[PDB]
Amino acid sequence: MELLDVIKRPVITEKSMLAMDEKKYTFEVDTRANKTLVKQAVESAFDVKVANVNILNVRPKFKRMGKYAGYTKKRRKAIVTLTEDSKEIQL
Amino acid sequence: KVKEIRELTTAEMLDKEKQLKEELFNLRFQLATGQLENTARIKEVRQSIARIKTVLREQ
Amino acid sequence: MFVKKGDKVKVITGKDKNKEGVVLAAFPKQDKVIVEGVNVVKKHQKPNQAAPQGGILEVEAPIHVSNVMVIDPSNGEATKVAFKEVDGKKVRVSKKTGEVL
Amino acid sequence: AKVCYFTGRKTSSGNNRSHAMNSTKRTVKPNLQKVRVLIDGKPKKVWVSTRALKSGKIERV
RNA sequence: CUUCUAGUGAGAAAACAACUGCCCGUACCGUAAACCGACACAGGUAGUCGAGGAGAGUAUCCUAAGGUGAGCGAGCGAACU
RNA sequence: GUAUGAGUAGCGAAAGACAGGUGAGAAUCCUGUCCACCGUAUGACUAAGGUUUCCUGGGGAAGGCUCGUCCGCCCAGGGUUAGUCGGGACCUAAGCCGAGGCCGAUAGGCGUAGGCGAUGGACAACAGGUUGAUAUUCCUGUACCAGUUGUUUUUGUUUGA
RNA sequence: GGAGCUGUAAGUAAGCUAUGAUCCAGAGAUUUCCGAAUGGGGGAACCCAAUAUCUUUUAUAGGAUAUUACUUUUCAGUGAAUACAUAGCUGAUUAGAGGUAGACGCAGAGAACUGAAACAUCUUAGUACCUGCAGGAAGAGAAAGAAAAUUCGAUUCCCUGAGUAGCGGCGAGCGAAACGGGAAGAGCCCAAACCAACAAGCUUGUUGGGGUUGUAGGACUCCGAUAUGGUAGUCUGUUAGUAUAGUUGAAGGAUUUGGAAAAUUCCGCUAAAGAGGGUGAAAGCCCCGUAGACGAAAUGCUGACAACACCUAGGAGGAUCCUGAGUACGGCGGAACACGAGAAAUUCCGUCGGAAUCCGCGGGGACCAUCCCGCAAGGCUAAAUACUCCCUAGUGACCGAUAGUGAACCAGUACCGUGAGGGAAAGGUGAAAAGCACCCCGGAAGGGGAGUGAAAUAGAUCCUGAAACCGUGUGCCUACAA
Ligand SMILES: [K+]
Ligand SMILES: [K+]
Ligand SMILES: [K+]
Ligand SMILES: [K+]
Ligand SMILES: [K+]
Ligand SMILES: [K+]
Ligand SMILES: [K+]
Ligand SMILES: [K+]
Ligand SMILES: [K+]
Ligand SMILES: [K+]
Ligand SMILES: [K+]
Ligand SMILES: [K+]
Ligand SMILES: [K+]
Ligand SMILES: [K+]
Ligand SMILES: [K+]
Ligand SMILES: [K+]
Ligand SMILES: [K+]
Ligand SMILES: [K+]
Ligand SMILES: [K+]
Ligand SMILES: [K+]
Ligand SMILES: [K+]
Ligand SMILES: [K+]
Ligand SMILES: [K+]
Ligand SMILES: [K+]
Ligand SMILES: [K+]
Ligand SMILES: [Mg+2]
Ligand SMILES: [Mg+2]
Ligand SMILES: [Mg+2]
Ligand SMILES: [Mg+2]
Ligand SMILES: [Mg+2]
Ligand SMILES: [Mg+2]
Ligand SMILES: [Mg+2]
Ligand SMILES: [Mg+2]
Ligand SMILES: [Mg+2]
Ligand SMILES: [Mg+2]
Ligand SMILES: [Mg+2]
Ligand SMILES: [Mg+2]
Ligand SMILES: [Mg+2]
Ligand SMILES: [Mg+2]
Ligand SMILES: [Mg+2]
Ligand SMILES: [Mg+2]
Ligand SMILES: [Mg+2]
Ligand SMILES: [Mg+2]
Ligand SMILES: [Mg+2]
Ligand SMILES: [Mg+2]
Ligand SMILES: [Mg+2]
Ligand SMILES: [Mg+2]
Ligand SMILES: [Mg+2]
Ligand SMILES: [Mg+2]
Ligand SMILES: [Mg+2]
Ligand SMILES: [Mg+2]
Ligand SMILES: [Mg+2]
Repeated sequence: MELLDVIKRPVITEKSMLAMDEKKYTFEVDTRANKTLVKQAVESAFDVKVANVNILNVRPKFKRMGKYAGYTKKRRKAIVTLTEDSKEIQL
Repeated sequence: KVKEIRELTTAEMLDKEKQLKEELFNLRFQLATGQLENTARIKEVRQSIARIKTVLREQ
Repeated sequence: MFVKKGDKVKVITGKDKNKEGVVLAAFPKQDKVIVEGVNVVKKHQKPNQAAPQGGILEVEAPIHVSNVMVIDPSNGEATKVAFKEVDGKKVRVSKKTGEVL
Repeated sequence: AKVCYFTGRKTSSGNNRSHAMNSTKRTVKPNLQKVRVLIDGKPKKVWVSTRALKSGKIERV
């Protein structure tokens, strides 16, 4: 896939904001993207240098509106830790 | 628009595709935050890339 | 539909029979149309609609397209509509007078 | 399959008829034999019926 | 995995510096109200750790760490079970 | 669909008491104190299984055999971070599949090479801290395993490391 | 096509649209992963690769693209036991796998319950099921036939023959065919003899020419003709039509009731249109339509025309040659013929034996003779026939929500089961949400006002609202009765 398609969007939550304080950013990524590809995509997109990348699979969450019940789409969440001496990602 | 896409050259179309992809990436980030107003622009950009790819394939 | 937004129409059935007004909105899928000052309803609205009283608003509600007839702009009277091509362009024509639109 | 390579003979079903004419299904098989014959100029062991061999026109390498 | 040659060979080894290392699982319950028993069911559910006094002991009684007061109660204190 | 039995049987092993709080409303929710129960367990870990039931904030329609302000329920957000842990990129047992092949009315059965297949074999990281929810996964400290580029020092270039 | 549009589906938000959107039809592009699934593996929608090119990094790691299953055909190269070779191995090439439409067709294999008032022959029945192969149809089809009126002239299907002739523990039952009348119609190719070419090993294989039959034909030998007709051939073109969007398409106003007119009354009008549907109640003249007229850029399909392609000879002589062999047929054992071994033809299978060939051969219901009819052991062949998963346009003395598909509604769903599998319930406010602003009791729920509405005892458990069942009020009776 294309690097620009690897990363979908950032994750803004309390845990993600604490991560940012530690200079790590949480992104939703393509479910087929491995952490090495995620590292490459982040470097190309943001000019930063990546120290490490952690990655999790967020399972689909059951939901229901009225009489219809289904599942939210499965997601892939990546926590990217930038090295020192690296520009911060701005959101 | 489709007329302009046909006017452009092969290298120009590829560069335009890259620019539109970057813009779509930026729009996704802005939508993820609250900083995006013209939400329809996302669909416009996606369909623009589709037009460019369609022209590229029909060459 | 034979009637179009912005047209001047006459109501030929309903409580508002013989009234005449301009078409405000058209819904071809429903085959309905809204004529200003025609078929007004009192609607009990909560104040959740940016109006800090809610109140009892007055608004026109749609009426079936078959209950109106286009007013002849040249004659000022309602008439049925035929279709004639004029100078290579298809247009509506008053069967009573032959005037376009 | 266990089929005569030349005449196409193959196993089939028949009846057993007792003196009371009671019928039960049986299998009627051809008299096939594993024989080394030349096909397209090469030897090979294939099933061949004794009837096919009877004429003697089938080589017996 | 360790050796042996056969083969292969122009580069190998040591130190140091810097750097790289993918995918799936990771929540929670789990001698239970979350598992198997249609139930928030006196049943069943592999493995590990499983303290102290008396004690052979993981028996038994009472306790530590820790956990728990059981998802209808208040009266009365008859027969009968 | 609604009766009768009938406002009857039942409300599913055991200890709760009071004070304060919250609340429209409290035997049943929260806090406190005492009391009591389990303690080779009714404690702490985990495999399977379940599959969000986990955390936070709301709610009291229905479910909870009472009540409920409460919940493993409902609503809205959030939560699972690995070169080293378990599995795969390692190995094989039973068993299974099976190129050609053997056998067979058809379908197919059996089986060689070759594979798959753990419950077994092999394999490099541990202590502490941190959140409301994860931690040999994040952080701190100090390691180890495989490998790449470079520098330096060594030594072999076809009787050849 | 010409004004709205961003589905169901409201709502906000943001937008598109006469620079012609949404929408409709033809064509095309993209079309993740699983799935025959086919690089390998695998507990489907997941994991791990090799080769070549490209891309990220100083570099390893990482990413993209393309190829890589098995078997069949053909070719080529390599290549064992083994010398030649073959077998194997490598590459390329070729065409298959799987699913359906629970239908129709052909074939392989093939029950039992049941009937016989028991039961075994028999019947259910060559049915159900399983399996293979298919095609739009299949199968059959060009006489070794039907007959004996003297004739007919491929096959298939329909009516009739006929519940007849027959078969049958002669029981129960099973049950024809020909003639006649119809639908549709069509005939053709090889093998062989013979000739020529080619190669090998005078015949012996390949190719070509020749020949395709029973009133015997062909070869062969003479002559004469190099025409006459036909086709069941083609992504060959041209043309016409048609299918897949569409355009046009007459004629009514008032009056009374009513919330509302299409209903009533009065006068009119149209009709190649008085089919139907909707519209605030029942509309020929309000709308969509209907009769009628018209219309296709694009792609299909059909028919014609031409083109190409392919078939197409007459007469005479037989001296010889050819006319389908392990075949026909026979024995034995089974099976299909309505026909169950019976006197048994005819046809098929397994096994064994096993002919003639034109003075020949087969059939005409055992068999023989005469006569008549036909010429097997090779192949192909349209139409009439069978069926409908689907698409289009319609139809109904068919159903109208316990009916009609199981499913009118998010149904093969919820639910049940380990699994195959089983399998529901559930339609209706109003013309229009105008879906009850505001106030009061209450924590809410729910009510009472006030409003919308023609109607709210139409308030979303919403049309109508039965009975069981429950309750309130009371006109009469009831606490000495079986
Ligand atoms: K964990
Ligand atoms: K002791
Ligand atoms: K003890
Ligand atoms: K309780
Ligand atoms: K008592
Ligand atoms: K007692
Ligand atoms: K009951
Ligand atoms: K009762
Ligand atoms: K709560
Ligand atoms: K293990
Ligand atoms: K597969
Ligand atoms: K079908
Ligand atoms: K029977
Ligand atoms: K009987
Ligand atoms: K056929
Ligand atoms: K009959
Ligand atoms: K009988
Ligand atoms: K010829
Ligand atoms: K109307
Ligand atoms: K009508
Ligand atoms: K056409
Ligand atoms: K017979
Ligand atoms: K005959
Ligand atoms: K009503
Ligand atoms: K009463
Ligand atoms: Mg992980
Ligand atoms: Mg845990
Ligand atoms: Mg009682
Ligand atoms: Mg209890
Ligand atoms: Mg004990
Ligand atoms: Mg909780
Ligand atoms: Mg809570
Ligand atoms: Mg309760
Ligand atoms: Mg096998
Ligand atoms: Mg925890
Ligand atoms: Mg695969
Ligand atoms: Mg019987
Ligand atoms: Mg076909
Ligand atoms: Mg009209
Ligand atoms: Mg009238
Ligand atoms: Mg028979
Ligand atoms: Mg025989
Ligand atoms: Mg005969
Ligand atoms: Mg006779
Ligand atoms: Mg004759
Ligand atoms: Mg046919
Ligand atoms: Mg009804
Ligand atoms: Mg039904
Ligand atoms: Mg009423
Ligand atoms: Mg009602
Ligand atoms: Mg008395
Ligand atoms: Mg009395």
